[PDB]
Amino acid sequence: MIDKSAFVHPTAIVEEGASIGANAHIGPFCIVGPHVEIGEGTVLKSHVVVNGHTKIGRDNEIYQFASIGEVNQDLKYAGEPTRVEIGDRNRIRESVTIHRGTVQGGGLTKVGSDNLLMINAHIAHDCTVGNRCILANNATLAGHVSVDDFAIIGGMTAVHQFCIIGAHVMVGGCSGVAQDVPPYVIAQGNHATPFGVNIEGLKRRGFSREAITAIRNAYKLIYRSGKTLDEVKPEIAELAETYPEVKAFTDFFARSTRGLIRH
Amino acid sequence: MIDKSAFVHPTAIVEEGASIGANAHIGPFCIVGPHVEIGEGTVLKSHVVVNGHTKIGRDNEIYQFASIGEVNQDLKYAGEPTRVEIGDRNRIRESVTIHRGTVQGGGLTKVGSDNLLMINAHIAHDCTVGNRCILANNATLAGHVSVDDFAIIGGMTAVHQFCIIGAHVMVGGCSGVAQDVPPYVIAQGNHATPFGVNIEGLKRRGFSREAITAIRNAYKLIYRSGKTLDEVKPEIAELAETYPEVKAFTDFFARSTRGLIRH
Amino acid sequence: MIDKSAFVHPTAIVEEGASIGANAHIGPFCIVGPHVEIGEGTVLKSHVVVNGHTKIGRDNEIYQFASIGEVNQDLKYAGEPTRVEIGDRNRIRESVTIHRGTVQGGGLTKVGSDNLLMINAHIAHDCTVGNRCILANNATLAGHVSVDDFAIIGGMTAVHQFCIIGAHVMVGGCSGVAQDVPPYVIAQGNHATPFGVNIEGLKRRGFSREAITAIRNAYKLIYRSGKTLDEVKPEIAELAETYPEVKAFTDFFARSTRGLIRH
Ligand SMILES: CCCCCCCCCCC[C@@H](O)CC(=O)O[C@H]1[C@H](O)[C@@H](CO)O[C@H](OP(=O)(O)OP(=O)(O)OC[C@H]2O[C@@H](n3ccc(=O)[nH]c3=O)[C@H](O)[C@@H]2O)[C@@H]1NC(C)=O
Ligand SMILES: CCCCCCCCCCC[C@@H](O)CC(=O)O[C@H]1[C@H](O)[C@@H](CO)O[C@H](OP(=O)(O)OP(=O)(O)OC[C@H]2O[C@@H](n3ccc(=O)[nH]c3=O)[C@H](O)[C@@H]2O)[C@@H]1NC(C)=O
Ligand SMILES: CCCCCCCCCCC[C@@H](O)CC(=O)O[C@H]1[C@H](O)[C@@H](CO)O[C@H](OP(=O)(O)OP(=O)(O)OC[C@H]2O[C@@H](n3ccc(=O)[nH]c3=O)[C@H](O)[C@@H]2O)[C@@H]1NC(C)=O
Ligand SMILES: COc1cccc(Cl)c1C[C@@H]1COCCN1C(=O)c1cc(-c2cc(C)c(N)cn2)n[nH]1
Ligand SMILES: COc1cccc(Cl)c1C[C@@H]1COCCN1C(=O)c1cc(-c2cc(C)c(N)cn2)n[nH]1
Ligand SMILES: COc1cccc(Cl)c1C[C@@H]1COCCN1C(=O)c1cc(-c2cc(C)c(N)cn2)n[nH]1
Repeated sequence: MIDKSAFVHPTAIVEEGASIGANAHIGPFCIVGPHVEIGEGTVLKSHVVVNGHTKIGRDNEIYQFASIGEVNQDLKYAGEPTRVEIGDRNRIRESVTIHRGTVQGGGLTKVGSDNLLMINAHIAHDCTVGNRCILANNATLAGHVSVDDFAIIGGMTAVHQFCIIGAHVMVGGCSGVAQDVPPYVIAQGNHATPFGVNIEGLKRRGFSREAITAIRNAYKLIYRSGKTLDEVKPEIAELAETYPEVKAFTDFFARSTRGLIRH
Repeated sequence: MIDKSAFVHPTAIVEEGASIGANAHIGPFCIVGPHVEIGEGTVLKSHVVVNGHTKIGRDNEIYQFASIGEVNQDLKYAGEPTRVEIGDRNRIRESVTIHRGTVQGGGLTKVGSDNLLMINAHIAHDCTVGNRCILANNATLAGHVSVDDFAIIGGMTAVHQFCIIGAHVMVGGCSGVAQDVPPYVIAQGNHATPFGVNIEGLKRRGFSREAITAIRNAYKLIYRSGKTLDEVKPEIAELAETYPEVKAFTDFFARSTRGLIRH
Repeated sequence: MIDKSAFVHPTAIVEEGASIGANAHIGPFCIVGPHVEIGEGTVLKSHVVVNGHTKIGRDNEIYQFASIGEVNQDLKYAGEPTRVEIGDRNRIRESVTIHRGTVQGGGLTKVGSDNLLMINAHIAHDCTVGNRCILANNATLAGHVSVDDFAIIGGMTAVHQFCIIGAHVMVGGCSGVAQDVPPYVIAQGNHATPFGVNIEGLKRRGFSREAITAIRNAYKLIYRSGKTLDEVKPEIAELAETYPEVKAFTDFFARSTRGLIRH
């Protein structure tokens, strides 16, 4: 059902079954499939394709030539009715592609809220993007990639399948990420390696001087002490008993499946 | 002529002269020029531009914002009526560009069958793509590039003009290819260098243990023996007298014009 | 006002207020905003979006899925009425994006004349592109970048914010430019470093043997003499008293704010 306060341009094609919220705006030459939900205040500028089982939240801005909900590029996918979920207040720029999940991968591609996805960013099947993230121009996620809250990924950078980009990470431009990046780390290169703690991001986001120091000490345990990860995990858990921000490392280790980026 | 069983969306523009086969589907806001042939069962999802002297085979799927047959980017091109040929059962994803040939280059851009061309892949004027190939997101071919059967090219990778990507090659992501890549080789880096034989691809595609060993021995002749290519060519031809798969090297050497990628 | 000799396709949307010059051509499914000026002979092929306060000159060719004048990607931008200016005889290929300026950056994104902007090139807010430039596929400028006359930027290359690409520069493909590139230099790598003088470009563009030698001597002063830039600046000014082409270095030094690319 199309809310009476929504605008649908006469040249747009909204298929019966689509749900369009109050004060949404569907611009010229858009296509919206029958299983799409578009939340209140969301704008599709023009020439946008949204299809599949796809739920989009409120106050998003989706620009021309973006493709949301489309068939993914996994050769294992065979047309099953998988899903895309997108949250609120995202800016989804020209030519961005966000593909539906695969049965094998859990069936869901998810994007949170307040993200900036720049021109031609790619979010593959079964990815999970959190909140307040930035993907710069042409940043490309392979299938099953996680991008955690506040992480930023620079222009022209690609991330290999299943990798985790931890919270508050900064991945430089022109990089290739082949393994998991722990929270709070700067990564860059091809393949990307660690380059210290994203101190400036943490400072701007309200982290205390004590928390940043504890995070830097956790980084040194991982990358400078010379100990194995298994030896380091209890020491990081010990540090998190005083500095709760360090618990992000613990939670990340439990999810990591590709090993950490290394020098 | 438009076959009576083809579907042409009321908002699509199919110019008189275009040939549309049985059970083809031209989606909304597509444009199909007067010299285009579209084979049986081929689907243009929406917002596709196909123009020029362009013949497309059967059962292809061409996604939104793709541009097929368009004027190429060679400054030497001046509007001559050159051609594009595309075979069967290709999946041509969002924003892919396939440009027409140049008179100087032979007049033809050719793509075979069963290929996967991912988001924003680029096939320049006078390229030749074989069968069962994959170009990952943003993979970019300069003019006159050959991509032989079963070769795969990773995300964000670019190939310099006139290079040959041999059969069953794997080119890693985030690479720049500046010379010719012999069949069966793994290449990666900027500039790309050889990294052994694509053993896993050959195994999955039915190559025998004996054939793979012979191919690996041919690789060692080229890259490990320390002999010159001219010295190695007869030894590889000798090996191909027993192992016919090795003949692919011989055929590749006759076409190569930029020298081989090297350590 | 739309000139009586301009063609506007029935499916295009040209908003009242737009100015369309003689013998211009607005193709199907284009959108042209009320503050756009399109000069005589300019062609929008199809599926082009032009909006914002945007002035486009004569005899340009703008291809499908390009976005010209759009809101930029700077988080500091808040909708102010900034501008785009584009000159004459540019070829602006599929999926190119040219974004409007920011108040903080001077309010203007500017492109000159006779440029080739290949598929998915990006010109960010407040950039300045001169005349006779080439941006190859996926070449990406961050905000505030200058690309001076005759410079060429290879495929997949990105330029960090505020950098200057000097006149007659050649930046290789697959590169990342993080600092300023003096006129006449070849740059490549990640990060890009200098690789001599773009002698072949200068030769083709009519530079004398004496001018090229003087330019090469200026390059050696900067990169081989071992002197500091401040020591070298007067020696280059001294050389320009005889060879006026060397004055380009002087003018570039006065604009440079990020230091020069270095070995
Ligand atoms: C420096 C890092 C650069 C990273 C660059 C990343 C660019 C990503 C672009 C976006 C892609 C995304 O939209 C889709 C995606 O990631 O899908 C894949 C899916 O996430 C995965 C897991 O579920 O499965 C698939 O990838 P795999 O590599 O695991 O697939 P595969 O085993 O079928 O191999 C794919 C092809 O490579 C061939 N191959 C594989 C291994 C090898 O050693 N040699 C070889 O030739 C193989 O024959 C086949 O043709 C999926 N692919 C395909 C083509 O099906
Ligand atoms: C690590 C590897 C990275 C690879 C990146 C590849 C990215 C490819 C993107 C797709 C491009 C494809 O669609 C079109 C294409 O490849 O066309 C060219 C055509 O395949 C070729 C042969 O037929 O001829 C042309 O390339 P060339 O390099 O041979 O052309 P040219 O000699 O005219 O030089 C082009 C520009 O570079 C300048 N130049 C050249 C050499 C030099 O040393 N310095 C210099 O400035 C020269 O002045 C001119 O402005 C063609 N170009 C142009 C712009 O006309
Ligand atoms: C090897 C080189 C690779 C180069 C790759 C270039 C790819 C360019 C793609 C085109 C982008 C272009 O269209 C827009 C652009 O360049 O805008 C920016 C604008 O030119 C700039 C100046 O005016 O200002 C902004 O860039 P800055 O980096 O200066 O912005 P910022 O300080 O707000 O930081 C942006 C994000 O990075 C985070 N950050 C910053 C620094 C740091 O150390 N850690 C960190 O996490 C910070 O929290 C924030 O979320 C602007 N960005 C944003 C996102 O607002
Ligand atoms: C550092 O800034 C980053 C880093 C990661 C993500 C994001 Cl979003 C940004 C914001 C910037 C500016 O806003 C547009 C997007 N940006 C970029 O993609 C980006 C990357 C680089 C860069 C520079 C250097 C010297 C190195 N070694 C690596 N990368 N320069 N610009
Ligand atoms: C290896 O997988 C390849 C290689 C070539 C072509 C293709 Cl099609 C693929 C399939 C994958 C997954 O399906 C989407 C497309 N893919 C990619 O582009 C790709 C490249 C890389 C990669 C990883 C490493 C560690 C290195 N050193 C280089 N490249 N990871 N993913
Ligand atoms: C050298 O040619 C350049 C360089 C800069 C800009 C432009 Cl426009 C061109 C024209 C070419 C051909 O016309 C399409 C665009 N081209 C490219 O982007 C491009 C870059 C490279 C390349 C090759 C090598 C060996 C290295 N080390 C770096 N880059 N090969 N092709």
